[PDB]
Parts: sequence; C-alpha cells; structure tokens
Amino acid sequence: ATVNQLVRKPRARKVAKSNVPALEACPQKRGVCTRVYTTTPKKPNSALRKVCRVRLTNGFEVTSYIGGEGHNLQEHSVILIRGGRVKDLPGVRYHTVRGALDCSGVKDRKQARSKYGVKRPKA
Amino acid sequence: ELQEKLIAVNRVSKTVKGGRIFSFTALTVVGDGNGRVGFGYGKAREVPAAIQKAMEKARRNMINVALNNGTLQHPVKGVHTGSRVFMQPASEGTGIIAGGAMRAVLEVAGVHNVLAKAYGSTNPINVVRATIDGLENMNSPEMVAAKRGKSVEEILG
Amino acid sequence: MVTIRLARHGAKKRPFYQVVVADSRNARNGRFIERVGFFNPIASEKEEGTRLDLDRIAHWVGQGATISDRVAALIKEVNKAA
Amino acid sequence: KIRTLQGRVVSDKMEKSIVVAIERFVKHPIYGKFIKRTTKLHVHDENNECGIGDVVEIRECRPLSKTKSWTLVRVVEKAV
Amino acid sequence: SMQDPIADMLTRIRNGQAANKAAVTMPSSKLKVAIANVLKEEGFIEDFKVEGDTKPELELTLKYFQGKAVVESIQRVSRPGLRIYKRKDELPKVMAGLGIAVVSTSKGVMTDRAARQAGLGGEIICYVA
Amino acid sequence: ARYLGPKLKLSRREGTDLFLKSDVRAIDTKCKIEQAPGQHGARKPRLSDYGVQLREKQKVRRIYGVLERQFRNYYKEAARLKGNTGENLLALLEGRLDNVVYRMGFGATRAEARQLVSHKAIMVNGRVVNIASYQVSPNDVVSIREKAKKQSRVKAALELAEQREKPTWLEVDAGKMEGTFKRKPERSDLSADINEHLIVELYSK
RNA sequence: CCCGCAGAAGAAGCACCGGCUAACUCCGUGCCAGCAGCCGCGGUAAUACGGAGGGUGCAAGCGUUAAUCGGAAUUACUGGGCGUAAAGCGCACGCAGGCGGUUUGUUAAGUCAGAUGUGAAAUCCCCGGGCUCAACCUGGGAACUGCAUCUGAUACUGGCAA
RNA sequence: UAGCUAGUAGGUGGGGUAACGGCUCACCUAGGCGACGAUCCCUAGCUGGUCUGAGAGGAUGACCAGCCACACUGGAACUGA
Ligand SMILES: [Mg+2]
Ligand SMILES: [Mg+2]
Ligand SMILES: [Mg+2]
Ligand SMILES: [Mg+2]
Ligand SMILES: [Mg+2]
Ligand SMILES: [Mg+2]
Ligand SMILES: [Mg+2]
Ligand SMILES: [Mg+2]
Ligand SMILES: [Mg+2]
Ligand SMILES: [Mg+2]
Ligand SMILES: [Mg+2]
Ligand SMILES: [Mg+2]
Ligand SMILES: [Mg+2]
Ligand SMILES: [Mg+2]
Ligand SMILES: [Mg+2]
Ligand SMILES: [Mg+2]
Ligand SMILES: [Mg+2]
Ligand SMILES: [Mg+2]
Ligand SMILES: [Mg+2]
Ligand SMILES: [Mg+2]
Ligand SMILES: [Mg+2]
Ligand SMILES: [Mg+2]
Ligand SMILES: [Mg+2]
Ligand SMILES: [Mg+2]
Ligand SMILES: [Mg+2]
Ligand SMILES: [Mg+2]
Ligand SMILES: [Mg+2]
Ligand SMILES: [Mg+2]
Ligand SMILES: [Mg+2]
Repeated sequence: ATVNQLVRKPRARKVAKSNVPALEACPQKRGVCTRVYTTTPKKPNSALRKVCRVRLTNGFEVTSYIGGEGHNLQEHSVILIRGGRVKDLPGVRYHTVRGALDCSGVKDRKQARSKYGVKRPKA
Repeated sequence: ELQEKLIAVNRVSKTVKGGRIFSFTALTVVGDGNGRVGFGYGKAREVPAAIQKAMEKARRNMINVALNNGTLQHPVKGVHTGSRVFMQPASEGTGIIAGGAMRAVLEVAGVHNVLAKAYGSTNPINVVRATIDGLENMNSPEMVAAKRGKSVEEILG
Repeated sequence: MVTIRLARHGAKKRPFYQVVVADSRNARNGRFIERVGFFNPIASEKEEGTRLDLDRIAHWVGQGATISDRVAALIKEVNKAA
Repeated sequence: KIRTLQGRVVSDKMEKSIVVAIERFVKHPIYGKFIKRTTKLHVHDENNECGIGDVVEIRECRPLSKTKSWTLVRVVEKAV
Repeated sequence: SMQDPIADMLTRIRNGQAANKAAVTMPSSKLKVAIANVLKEEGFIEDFKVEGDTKPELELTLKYFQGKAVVESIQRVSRPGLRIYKRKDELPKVMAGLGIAVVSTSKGVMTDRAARQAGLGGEIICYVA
Repeated sequence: ARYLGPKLKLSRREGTDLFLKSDVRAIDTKCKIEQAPGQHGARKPRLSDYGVQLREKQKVRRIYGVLERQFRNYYKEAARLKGNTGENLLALLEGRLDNVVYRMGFGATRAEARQLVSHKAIMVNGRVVNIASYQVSPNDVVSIREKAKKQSRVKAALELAEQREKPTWLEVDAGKMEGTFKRKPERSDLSADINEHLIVELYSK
C-alpha cells in the first residue's frame, strides 16, 4: 500500500474480542445457581458433564462447568465463577471455583488439591 | 573430526494397491566448525539408514564461509521458497541466537556470535537452504577489495 | 515570598534534605524554583555532609528570598568550617 | 529582527480584514512523506489594499478582534 | 511516464549486469554524470564517457571479475515519492562499510564516508554493495 | 530459601562431581555417581537441546548454591555490564563471599563456608559480614575472626584446601587465617567444562 | 547495632511428569467416573482419569483466573500482499490532490552545518558514594531524538526568470 | 454524522474590565468555518512518565511530580492582593 494511501486512510488495527464477556475484566464473579443439571459432550467424547446456570452479580446469566468428582450444589447456592472454557461443551465458557463460597471441595483428593479446594491432609 | 547434527526427522507415506508404505526422511548438517558447512537429506525405510544416507550426502555438497572470529562479516538476508531469514554479526558473549533449524546450521558452521530470525514459513527444509544461501553469498573485505581493485583499508579506513 | 528551605526526600529513618529555592506557598516536596545544594544529617564523616552553591544562594537572597532557620544554620556552619 | 510569516490572500470580503493561508512542509510523523499543510489566519488589513491571490507578509500583534491577531506588514506581490 | 531518471540509470545498470552487457547507454544529465563519477571513483564501474551536445548520451563501461558483476546490489533509497534525508550522525552504512551509500550534500555528491569525514549530511541517493 | 535435601542426588542427576561433599573420599565409593537418581535412573534420556541448556544452568546453579531468582538477577547484571556476558556472569558467581571463603579453604564445601559466613565467623576489612551474597572486590582482606578461629572444622578444612588445586587470584596466609582477593578471576583459571553460553541462550530463549 | 546464655534445638510447601516442555512405573477404573491451553485422552496391561512410589521445576512461596505488550512480518513506516489461496473497480474521461524531461541564473522555503535559548525535578542509562550485601537512598554526567531564533552551505527538491 | 453559524463574521462609536477583545451594546457591512473533516454522536482528565518491545511502535496515565476541573445537585454574587 502506497504511503500516500496510508496518510489518507491510516491502518486500523482490529480490536481483540474477548472470550469471557460476562466477567467484565474481573478475575472472578459471584453468582446464584439457577439450575444444576447434566449434559452430553460433543460427538467424539461421551459423558454426563455437570453444568449449572448462574445469574451473575452484574445481571449476566451464563452457564458454568462444575469440575471434580462430586458436588453439593442446588438452587440458590451461591458460587464463584472463574474464567476458562470447556472444549467439548459448546456454550459453557466458565468454571466453578471449587472450595470457594458455598461450593465445597473434592472428597479424598490428594494430588492437585489447590485446584479443588482440598485442605492439606493431616498425615 | 567434522561435527554432524541431525536437525529434523519426518515420516512420509506413499499409497499403493495394498495400502500405505511408510518411509522416513532425515535432514542433517555437517560442519568443520571453521567456516565450512554442508547439509544433507536422505530417505530410507528405517531411521538409522535414512540418517546415514543423509550424513553421506551432507559430507559432499558443502561450501566455505568466510567467517570473522566466530561472527559474520555483515548483515545478510536469505530467501528460499517462503523462508526469509535474516542474520547479523553480533558482539562477543551473545552466543547463538536463532531458531532451531538455523541454530544447528550456525553451530556446526562455527558462527559463535550471531543474531538471527526467520520470517514467513519456518519449514526446516527450506529454512536450512535459505540460511546456507545467505551465508554463501556473504563476502569478505578482502574479496570486495579484490573486486573493486583497491586495498582493504582503502575500504575500511 | 521566595524562601530557601529543605525538601526532605531521604528514606524512612534516613533523611536526605535537598536545599531548594521555592515559593513558600507550594508544598514542601513540590514545585521549586532552583536547587542550591544538599544536606545529609547522617554522615559517614568521609562523605560530603553538606554541599551549598553559596553564590546562587547569595543571588536569590539579594533578590529578596528569606531563609529557613535550618538553611541559615547550614550556611553559617559551612562558612565557619571554612 | 522581527518574526514574520509569508502567505497568500484567499479572501478579502471582510471590512479591513483578510484571511491569509500559510503553507509549510512537515515530515509526516510516521510514514515520512513530506506533506503540505495550510494554516488560515484572519489578518488586519488597514486600507483594504490586499486583493485576493496577492502574496503578503504578516506579523503577529495584539488581539484586534474576536479572531484577528495578525497585522499586514507589507505586500510582496499583487494581482498575479 | 518517466519520472525518476536516477532510478532509470540504476535499473539500466542492474539489468545490463544481469544480461552481461559490456556497456550501457542512457540519456545524460549533470546529476547522472556525478553519480557515475562517484561510482567510478569507488571502483564499481570501469569508466564512463559522454557523447553528443544537443542530446547527450552517457555511456558506462561495466566491469566483471570472476564471471561475476562487481556491483552486487544497486537500489534507490530516496525515491521521488518519499525523499529520505539524514544528518551527519545518522548517515547509514551499507554492508557494515563494505558497500557505499551515495549522498548528495551541500558540497556536491559524495560517498557516506566522505560526507561523514567532512561533517555533512544530505539526501541518500542510493545504496551500492 | 536454600536447598537442604540430599546432595549426591544432584551430582548423580548432572552426571559429574559437583563438589557437594568434602572430597576426603572418592565419590564413586560413596554413591553410584554414573547413574541418574530414581527408579528409572538406568535408562538413558535422549535429551533435547532445551534439555541440555537447562541441565547446564542447573549444574552451575547447584555448584554455587544459588536459586533461580538470584541467578536471574545475576544474569541481568552481567548482561548490563560491559564485555563478554558469560564471562562476567562467571566472575559475579565466583565473587560471592561464600565461594571466596571456600576457595581460601576455610570450609570443606560451599555450604560449610556459607554457614561460617552466616554465623559471624568471617570478617571483610575487619568488619563482620553475615550475608552470603556479599560481593568481594579486588584488594579485599578476608579473615577469620579470633573468636571463631578455634573452631575445629576450619582447621580440619585447611587440609582439604591444601589438597585441592590452589587458585591463582587469591593469596591465602593459613597461619593467620587471612587472605587477600588480589583480582577478579578470569575465565581461563576456572574449570573449562562449564558451557556458560548455554546459560546465555537459556536466558534469551 | 554490639555483647552474654541455652540448645539442632522454634521453622517447607506448591505445581507438573503423552507431545509442545524438564521429569515414569505400579494399582484402581473401564468412552463410566473423569481430564484438557491446543493436539487430544478414557470401551480390560491407560507413562494423559484417581491413588501410591519415584522424579522434574520453583521456593516462603506455589499454582488458577482476568488484563497489556510480545511471539504476531497476523494493519507489514522500519516490515506484507492482489493470475488460480481473501484481495485490480465492467470500462473511459476528468476536477481537487500526488508526481514530473533537460540547461543557465537567482531565492534560501524544504535540506545540511554551527551557535544560543529551552526542553522542571524525579524515572531510564554511565561513573561513583552510603545503609554489614541487595532492594533502597544519593553525587556528577549523558540523555530528554523536540521546538524557536540567529549566522552560514547551495548538491537535491520547491519558488521565480530565461 | 456534510454541511454549521445572526453577536454568528468584520467595522465605527459608546459602555465595561487590571488588561486586549462581540466582553456587552447601538448601527453598518454580509460575512465566517468545512473534505487538510467543520457540525453531530460516543468515549476520556492531560503531561513528565509506567509496562512491553531489538527498534520503530502498541498499551497505559495507580503510587511521586507539574497542570486543569469539582466540592450534595443547579445558580449567583459579596469580602478580598
Ligand atoms: Mg469415533
Ligand atoms: Mg537432492
Ligand atoms: Mg505463515
Ligand atoms: Mg526470596
Ligand atoms: Mg521430555
Ligand atoms: Mg480393573
Ligand atoms: Mg489430569
Ligand atoms: Mg490398566
Ligand atoms: Mg495422572
Ligand atoms: Mg489465562
Ligand atoms: Mg506487530
Ligand atoms: Mg500475507
Ligand atoms: Mg480468489
Ligand atoms: Mg479489468
Ligand atoms: Mg510540482
Ligand atoms: Mg529538472
Ligand atoms: Mg531555512
Ligand atoms: Mg528532566
Ligand atoms: Mg556500597
Ligand atoms: Mg545518584
Ligand atoms: Mg532550482
Ligand atoms: Mg471598541
Ligand atoms: Mg478574544
Ligand atoms: Mg469520566
Ligand atoms: Mg517486535
Ligand atoms: Mg473553581
Ligand atoms: Mg457524596
Ligand atoms: Mg454549589
Ligand atoms: Mg473587591
């Protein structure tokens, strides 16, 4: 492109689009569990993945994954929502922070406890 | 005495009536560590035989580069297919700064201090060719003085 | 009123006053017309405890600048040491 | 001895005033191509001696009107 | 149309070298004569001459060394669209000094080395290596 | 803030003697030096170039007892300084007070020298220095304090000191237990099986 | 800050180990539970799930998420393209704008050189100095690529004249 | 978002201010700005600087410092350098 053309119409960089719009540039957000259910993943994989719909403190209502084996969540349980998508589940772009707020930790977990809110075993 | 380094190993396949025939290709570079570098590329059904064919080919087809105390004479651009490489002389202590494909070639060549970067396609097979061509066209003050019909300092000083 | 005074910058428990000429209304560590030396209360006794460009100080004093008690003490002490 | 600008008169339809365009070369901040830029100034012209298209020499002065802050020092060339 | 005769000269040199021509000829000009003079003095060409009065033709006799062109790369820098001016301390050097940069200064056309040694800057006409 | 675990494990991982023991005994009579630690030590790793760079950096770090943050700051300072970056990095590493104490032989190992420094047993220009990373400068006098000079470990350590090769750039008077840091060591006087340029690459990857 | 007493005595965790990327086996599980940054795992010996042993990397921290730059030569001015991969208007004329053959003179606008003023202090950088070292504080300098004025140079671009 | 502007643009004279000035008046002239983006809308305190980057640049303006604006929202004057 000619320099003359550039001085007439300057280059205009694309604005990066975020992949986590509901967080509004916050690392976590609080929310209430509206419904807690299971869904099946994409064609290649096969499972019953645990998800929950959560209405955020900023009005946004979005679906979030519930990692780990076992959870005690029901309607009106307030949970902390963290960034991070789950690939084989379209529409779910958020994770639940295990061990934060009402959300409890994973039972008997020993390795990678800090990612699931499990206290250091007293042994 | 020459030092040889294997840059990349890749598995190719050919399809025939019965099915897929698997083979391997090997890209290697040999060097004298004092300004002479050659590259080789071999094919075989098994990896050790492919590497040995590549070594034998690499020993020939080798060229001389007029190094300057382990660094280049002047900045150089090289171009082959979509691989555009840029190299420049560097001060002592810098070491070898380059991508892997260029890193191996320069290390076996003996360039101790060089700043390099590859633009465009980083395909190792063509990056090596473009690096070799760039290093080959790089001339020295004595050769440029010989061409221009003058002395060294008459260009330097 | 133009005044000559110390702008303490230093660090915690280790002050390093900077003699500066400034309008008295501006904050202590703020706008200053001209710096005319430094003073370090803590001194290794081999360093320069106080440096003063007495000439510029005299220039501003003649122009009419007043002098803080501590800057007057510093000027008097350096002239006495000489 | 006196700071001064030189320009051409683009319009004189105002009473005792004229607008002069001062054009200069400036290296483009990024691309580099030297581009022409124009600055139009409302200038004070006693006697209305400046015709449109004339090339005039101007100097800065005190505010003379809401916009006028420059006075005509001399005409350089007129009625091209 | 024709709008950079110095570019035309450089391109004639480049294409004649590529085509292994012994000599090249082009419409002359004082600037072309000075650029040919600096090239000759720096030894990138054998010699040059001008023939005629009303439509002067300038002719450059090129030079080859090992079946190779002595001039490896000749490129215009300050093209008409974008003029490139440099100060005495900003004068570029080609191939870390192995090549030459042609500079037009207030004291005539000369190399970057000469301009630096004379403490002047100017318009970077072209690079030759 | 310091590595406290077993020491010969590191030497086994790096495949060479790191002088992590006093030396009185041949290391091969104390461990299987030529085999990597762990269940799968015997298998040999076809190690990538990044692996060899990491191994070189770890070797130097574990030789000098320096953790990653401090070593990174050392690299930044060496890069800032004029001259060969790797060479000034090695000079900075060899200028540590604990290393100087070990070279003058007051400690059988660098860890023992570090403990000596920490426990107010070393003086620099007649001043008590308790920081391991204190940079020693040319024409400095490092001395054992009188009160700590009667420790049996230092008199024991001087024998190992006289049994290892004597550095050129230090003048040690063992009788008075004092020494003079004549000059910064060059590259040539220290071991030549350290590939500092690998570290230079690793901190520019 | 220094001196004395006691006693190894009061003090090590976190992530990872299929490839990218340094570090591997056993047991449990059986496309379930589950993992995941991407590629991808899991349907009966799983180095990819969970536990153990071993190991690798950091360390009084370690990981996860969010945001910016980088890698991205992926807005390319330095530094990209347009026959078929996204990209030459259906074609022509033409105003504003961009560029312009060759010689002589003149101009000093652009350009170059020099000087002056100014570009606050702190921050970055260099040589040093003081807190036992460092962070930190601090002396002098460089820099602040700029802007304006004045005196010069006249090759190139521009103006004017032929 | 392609047109905007009647104290708007300029002038004479009077008034007002510490001061020049459509600052305000009375009258006269009918102009002024704009594709080198006026007007309109959205967004935002600016700078020395900070992060990043080989560099040019990209982002950013917390702490320190210089400047501006506001003091429940809207408006107004008084005292006073
Ligand atoms: Mg399938
Ligand atoms: Mg072949
Ligand atoms: Mg590509
Ligand atoms: Mg620490
Ligand atoms: Mg590995
Ligand atoms: Mg089973
Ligand atoms: Mg896992
Ligand atoms: Mg199994
Ligand atoms: Mg596992
Ligand atoms: Mg993230
Ligand atoms: Mg970019
Ligand atoms: Mg492209
Ligand atoms: Mg197409
Ligand atoms: Mg067509
Ligand atoms: Mg023109
Ligand atoms: Mg002409
Ligand atoms: Mg001028
Ligand atoms: Mg400053
Ligand atoms: Mg000190
Ligand atoms: Mg300082
Ligand atoms: Mg002319
Ligand atoms: Mg009036
Ligand atoms: Mg006004
Ligand atoms: Mg706001
Ligand atoms: Mg970059
Ligand atoms: Mg106010
Ligand atoms: Mg309030
Ligand atoms: Mg109010
Ligand atoms: Mg009053």
